[PDB]
Amino acid sequence: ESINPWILTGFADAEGSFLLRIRNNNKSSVGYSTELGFQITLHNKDKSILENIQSTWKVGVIANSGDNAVSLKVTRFEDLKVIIDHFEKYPLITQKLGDYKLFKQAFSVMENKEHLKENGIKELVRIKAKLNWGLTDELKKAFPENISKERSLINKNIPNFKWLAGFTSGEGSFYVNLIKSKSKLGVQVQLRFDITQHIKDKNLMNSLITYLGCGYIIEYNKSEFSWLNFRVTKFSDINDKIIPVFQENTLIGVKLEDFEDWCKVAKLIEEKKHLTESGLDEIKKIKLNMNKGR
DNA sequence: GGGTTTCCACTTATTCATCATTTTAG
DNA sequence: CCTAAAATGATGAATAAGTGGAAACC
Ligand SMILES: [Ca+2]
Ligand SMILES: [Ca+2]
Ligand SMILES: [Cl-]
Repeated sequence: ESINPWILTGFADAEGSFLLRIRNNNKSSVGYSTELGFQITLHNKDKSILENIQSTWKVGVIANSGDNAVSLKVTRFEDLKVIIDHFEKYPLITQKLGDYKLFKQAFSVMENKEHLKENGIKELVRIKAKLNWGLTDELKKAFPENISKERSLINKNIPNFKWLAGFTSGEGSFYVNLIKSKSKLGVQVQLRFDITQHIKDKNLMNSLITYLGCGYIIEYNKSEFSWLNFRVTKFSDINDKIIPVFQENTLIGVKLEDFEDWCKVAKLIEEKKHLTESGLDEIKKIKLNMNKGR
């Protein structure tokens, strides 16, 4: 089941990461060795996702990242041409696009073997200064005259539902909310669909309302950090707008199981079973084995 | 063969995913 | 009164991003 290209790009927009290493080295002529590529680090439970991407691209290496995480790292230079070809045809739409554009400029440098010359390294430092978290303190000290062009902010729209499926497979969450009460059955079942993302992509998060015709944005905070949360709680919207989208565009990873259990609860709610004692017991049993409970 | 590339074990701060009670809407 | 929907209030950790060391390679 080779992963769909757009589903792969949506997943890369969520958990992808481009890397450009500029390491001190005595065994190098210009006194610096480099390493370029793209990586994905997931929990061990979704190692199959990495194995599928590796098999779909016929590129990349897989290794453990601790006792609870796996990573797909592709740094073989000629193998980076598969990455560029994919993202040229199926482009990223988050701020990570700016990181991919720098990753390409770095590829063009190393393809010419300029990274072996001094000016090539000065150019790669130029590019790395705007990539991800920027230059290290050691590099800043080694390149005090470094001057990089301004990095313009990204703003792209959701291309199709395949991308949304891939992005939701990484950032999404399907939740069965058991609103306790001193009522008849004592519990009100409420399905919830959440997508979380940093505020730096507020435009993309805000567009979800019009793209899916439902939901609302909630601003969250934690320490000095903050992020947005696209949420859907109206059952009719969940049953008619959210569920049909991810059934026609299949999710990947373990979250597909949580989505399938999520849909079974929707079927019982649609049939008014959530208002009966036995039906409520089934909703609970389903919730026990979802998400962290699986 | 020696500079360079590639792999592999390993680390870390926070943006994620996931959590649930309380309140309001209809 | 009864049920649905939203608002409120919360945090552990799977992420994104990075690093050390050296075998593989051309
Ligand atoms: Ca992300
Ligand atoms: Ca994820
Ligand atoms: Cl549309």
